[PDB]
Amino acid sequence: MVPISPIETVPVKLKPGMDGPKVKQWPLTEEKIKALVEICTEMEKEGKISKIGPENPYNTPVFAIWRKLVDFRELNKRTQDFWEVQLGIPHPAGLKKKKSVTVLDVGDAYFSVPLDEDFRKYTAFTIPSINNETPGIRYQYNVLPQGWKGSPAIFQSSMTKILEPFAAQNPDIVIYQYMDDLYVGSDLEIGQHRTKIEELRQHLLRWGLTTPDKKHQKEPPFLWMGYELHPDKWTVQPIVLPEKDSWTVNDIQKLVGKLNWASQIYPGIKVRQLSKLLRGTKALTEVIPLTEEAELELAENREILKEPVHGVYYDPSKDLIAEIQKQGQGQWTYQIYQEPFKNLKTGKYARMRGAHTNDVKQLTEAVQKITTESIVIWGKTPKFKLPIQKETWETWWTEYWQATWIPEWEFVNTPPLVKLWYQLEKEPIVGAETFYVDGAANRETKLGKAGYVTNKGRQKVVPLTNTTNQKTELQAIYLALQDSGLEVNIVTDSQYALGIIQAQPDKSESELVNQIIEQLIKKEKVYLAWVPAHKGIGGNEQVDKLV
Amino acid sequence: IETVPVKLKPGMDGPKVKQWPLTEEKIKALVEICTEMEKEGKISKIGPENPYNTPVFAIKKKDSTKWRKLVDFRELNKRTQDFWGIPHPAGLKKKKSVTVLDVGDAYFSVPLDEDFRKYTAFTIPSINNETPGIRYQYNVLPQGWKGSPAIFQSSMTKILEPFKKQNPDIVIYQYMDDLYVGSDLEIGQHRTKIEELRQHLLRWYELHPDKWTVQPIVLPEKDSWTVNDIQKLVGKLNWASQIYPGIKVRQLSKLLRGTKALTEVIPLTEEAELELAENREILKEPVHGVYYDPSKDLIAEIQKQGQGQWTYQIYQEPFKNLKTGKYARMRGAHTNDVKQLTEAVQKITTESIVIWGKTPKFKLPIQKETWETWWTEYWQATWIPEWEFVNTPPLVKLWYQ
Ligand SMILES: Cc1c(Oc2ccccc2OCCn2ccc(=O)[nH]c2=O)cc(CC2CC2)c2ccc(C#N)cc12
Repeated sequence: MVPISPIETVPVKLKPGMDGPKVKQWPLTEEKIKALVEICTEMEKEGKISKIGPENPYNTPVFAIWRKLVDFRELNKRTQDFWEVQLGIPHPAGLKKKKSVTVLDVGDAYFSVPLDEDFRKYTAFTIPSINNETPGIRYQYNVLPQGWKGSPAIFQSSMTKILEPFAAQNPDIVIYQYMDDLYVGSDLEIGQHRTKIEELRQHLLRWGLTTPDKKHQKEPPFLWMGYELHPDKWTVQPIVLPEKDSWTVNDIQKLVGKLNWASQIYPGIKVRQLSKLLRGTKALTEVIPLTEEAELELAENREILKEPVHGVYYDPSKDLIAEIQKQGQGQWTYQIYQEPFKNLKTGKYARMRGAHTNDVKQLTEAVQKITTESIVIWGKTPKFKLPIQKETWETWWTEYWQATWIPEWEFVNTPPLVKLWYQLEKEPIVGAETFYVDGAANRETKLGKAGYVTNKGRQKVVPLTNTTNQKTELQAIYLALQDSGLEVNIVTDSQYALGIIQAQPDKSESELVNQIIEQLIKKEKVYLAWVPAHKGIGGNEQVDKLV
Repeated sequence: IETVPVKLKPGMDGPKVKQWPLTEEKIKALVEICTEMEKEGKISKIGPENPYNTPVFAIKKKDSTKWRKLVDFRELNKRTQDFWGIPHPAGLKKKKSVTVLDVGDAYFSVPLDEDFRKYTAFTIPSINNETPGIRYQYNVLPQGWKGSPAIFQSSMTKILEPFKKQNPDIVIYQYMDDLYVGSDLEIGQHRTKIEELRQHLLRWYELHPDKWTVQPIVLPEKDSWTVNDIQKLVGKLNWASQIYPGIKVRQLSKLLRGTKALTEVIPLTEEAELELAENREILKEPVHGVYYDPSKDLIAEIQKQGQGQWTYQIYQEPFKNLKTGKYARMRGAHTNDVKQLTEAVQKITTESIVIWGKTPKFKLPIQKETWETWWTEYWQATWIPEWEFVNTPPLVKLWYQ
């Protein structure tokens, strides 16, 4: 007998202050009992489990569905925390084409790695006897039990330690571990590749690990995690979008998840009108109708999902390019590629929840997102193609009160172009009229007044119902913008209005702010000045609006 | 050569902080560095029974192309028990010059308490989550940990004892992996003395605090004022009245009586000139009742002034500034605001280390996503301060300009 190499165990402990599980065994039918006796008999023959005496006080329930199933939920509650390196799956767009590719599953994954002997006594379970006239048969696990908290991490670390020397002495191949499968690829000739696969399964056999002996049961195309991997390209598995005249919240969540899934290769997917209906969630049963924007949106989603689109694999010798387009209503779409009309992948970005916003900020956020995704998938930042002129970005970042930055990028002239819609002056304007604005509201009656007095004697006070102080200050500024020429100086005391305008929005949720923006767009020059309130500053008339 | 037992604060488990993605060159650099350290016993590989993790990344310090390994021990530092204290040298900030030295390598000779090693675990990530990350834990005192200087204090004192007995006029302070050396010599004699100290540390950043002080509030001096000039002046004086008790603006607001054009020249009355003069005399004095409290946090606020100019204020109580300043240094960051902000954060943090011996909490004028995306690309210090993000444009911008 060729001596097998030992696999060193991983020391496992329970959570601090906790003890092993003590759960009562369930009553089973005589058929189920006989089945579990046969299964556990063959398992003990194979060495996976061992009979234990009555000294062990821990017990874990067992069921038969014949297949044996042990419910380790309590032991999982009582087992320590492990380090799982499976936090995010690899994206196919990050893979590099290989001439030959092979999938080797490891049969009896968790049942080939030994368990820490000091911990085995916590995995004890009992088989009930016929009519419960004899003591049930007691067993404990000698290997990693499937369903136990620590089996994936320990199995993965053991497999890594086994695979390290073979990968070291084979730099010309690539090996990936995932769950109960290994994926090996190489650009060698098919004969040499198959040879090195034989060497690999031999090296795994030296430790007592088995691979598919026949022709490897999985050949291209490979279906994996909603993906289709092909020899030359990749895509997503075909979509399944249900159609029903009565939609629920859970169905909206599944549809949103599926459309977001399809958006990673199909360019132009939009999910805003369907995601707006998820306001007031946690009630999975409901009937939510759809608007014309949502119906046309889903129809366009079926239109894009009509014909299949594929993505290519990554080539490190070529540059990495990401191009962004504005879609409207805070929606942005991007493509990552290396050669024209051959996308590595695609995606979308939706603006955050905010009261005010502009296109330049949203484009910046989309750039940051794409940068992080690119560093994840390819380990580098791509070069960007952005629909914004170099001068526009220059003016923006040079005048922005916050610090901002975009990595290396170039301008692509694909409308609609992101642009600055207005720019306030830095100094007062000579020859322009000076509008001193003010507004105020009564907290109880919600009655207010908004208006202005100017240096030319122009005046206005307008009374308002169902308003607030902030609303009357914005309204005052808006009145000055409506009744002034193409150049105007405006004096206010509203720290609120100045806070809104100094953030430079081009779109808002407040109709008053949007009307102010529309007025600013039509102006040649606007100088907005601020003064303290109630300081006896002549011109600024708090008493004119407090009547 | 003898390990000192180290524990955690009661009721606190080890750190479990996610490792953020790294570029391929940073991953390769960390692979090489960590391999070399493993061959030297400073770190050892760990198994899946260690659930703890601390972020790691790679930088390049000044005047060096060699990649350096930086561990974000912030969570572990605040989860590590308080080690006790040496009073901060109040004369280090008063000295003419201070040089900062990187004494981090000296930590790697002292072994780390075994039972604590599982808390310093870190992960070298992989691109695209292809292979599992390379997990390590420290065997010796790690750089960036707060217990490393606390444990090495006795050894460090024994090393510098001859030098301290030689030059009593040289102040020596220690913070994390850095040694601050203050003196009053000449730049040449300073550099030669620094070489003497570094070879003294071998066989076992010019910074002049005198050229930085505190900055007063100044008002314009004009022969003719416009309505806009007086409006801005009244705004600034009203703001400064939150800091100084006796500021009054009624005689200057009296000039604005009426709805005049903003560019119209207004002559100052005698009462207005008197009020402005009294406000000047008030502003020339220091602030009333401003004290430092070692039990409170230090807050730093940074305003972007444009054209590579930046203002900052370190305080504890609002309007009770302990330090103010204006970083306007230009060093290859002309086209990058984030690089400028990051260098400014580093300089302000260094000043804060010199004055009070601890770092302030920053309020950064930047969106969280931009900063979190780019700040490690320009970081060169071994420590890391705490920061938050101001999203509303403050009005007191030009009032600090
Ligand atoms: C064979 C295989 C994977 O194969 C590879 C293994 C090693 C290196 C590159 C590989 O693929 C590069 C891209 N590619 C992909 C498929 C193909 O035919 N040809 C090709 O050049 C890589 C992953 C990526 C993930 C593991 C990291 C897989 C995932 C799932 C399945 C299945 N079933 C098989 C996988």
